[PDB]
Formats: sequence, structure tokens, C-alpha cells
Amino acid sequence: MVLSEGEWQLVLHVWAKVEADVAGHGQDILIRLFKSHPETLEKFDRFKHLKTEAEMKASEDLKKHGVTVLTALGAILKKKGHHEAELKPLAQSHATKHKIPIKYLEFISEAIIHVLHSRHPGNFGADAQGAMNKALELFRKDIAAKYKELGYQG
Ligand code: HEM
Repeated sequence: MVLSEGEWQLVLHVWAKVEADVAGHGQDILIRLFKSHPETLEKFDRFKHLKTEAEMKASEDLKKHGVTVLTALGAILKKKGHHEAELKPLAQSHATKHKIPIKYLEFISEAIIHVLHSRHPGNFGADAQGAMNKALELFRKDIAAKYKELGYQG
């Protein structure tokens, strides 16, 4: 699939706002993921013990990881589709080391959309959300294709 320049502009415009507070956005997104789909928390040996949202909010380690994740996602989005290089190491670790099914990538996509919608209503109207969804679908399709090449496609 291919996004138009106009769609990339809507994506990068809302992402510029997210970048004003990467740590806060990372926290909100991961917590949303873990609360909505608790099964995903089981994949993290380091966070598996967190029992409540309060505990999740207080975790310095979870917050640091959220920053790592958003920074990696941000680099991919800024490539505007030309992310083959950035996708390789990411797909390898998530397929082979962490073993993350595509289904879980859909869950985090939903968490990202939910948080942008709550925090940036003025910059995340219907068109902007459509563009973000298309960007994340492209991301998932390309990761799924790499998963298959690596022997996982899980
Ligand atoms: C937009 C989606 C995603 C991005 C950009 C992303 C990015 C990253 C990055 C950059 C790291 C660091 C180095 C590495 O291991 O490759 C990481 C680690 C990891 N990721 Fe993701 N990830 C995503 C989604 C997921 C999902 C949905 C799951 C699980 C439900 C997952 C589970 C993990 C685990 C288990 C680790 C290692 C945590 C640790 O160091 O203890 N990832 N991810």
C-alpha cells in the first residue's frame, strides 16, 4: 500500500505534538495496551509482575521502555514508507526473540489511536485518524511480510 503526501502530512503533524512529551505518551500507550489486552503483559518478563495501573505508572523501567518504543516508531514514520532498513532489526527481534504475533501489533496500534484521540482531538479528526491508521496498517503489513521471510509469520 502507498500513502499520499497529504496523508503523511497529517501523520507527521500529530506526531510532532506527541514528540513534545515522548515519555508521557509512551506511558499512556503501554498502560492502555496492558489494561485493554492483559495477555500482552505476559510477553514482558520485566513487567509481568505489575498488578495495577498505579504500579505501572510508578515504574521507571516501563516509562523508559515506552520512550524506546515511540522513538523507534517515530523513526519509521518519518521515513514515509522508505523504512526497509529500520524494519529489519525490529522484525528479527520481535519474531525470533520476543515472539510477538501480528495480532498484538494490532492491539498496540489500537492503543496508539486511542491515546492520540484523547490527547489531541483538534489534530486528530477523522481524516487524520484515517491517515494514522493507514500508516500503521502499512507498518503491520511490511512487518508481517518480514516475519514470513524470517520463518515466523506468527
Ligand atoms: C509499534 C510497535 C512496536 C515497536 C516500534 C516496538 C519496538 C521495540 C523496541 C525498539 C524494543 C527494543 C529492542 C528490541 O528488542 O528490538 C522492543 C522490545 C520488546 N518489545 Fe516491542 N515494539 C513494538 C511492539 C511490541 C508488542 C506489541 C509487543 C508485545 C505485546 C512487544 C514486545 C517487546 C518485548 C517483549 C521486548 C523486550 C522488552 C525488554 O527489554 O524487556 N513489542 N520493542
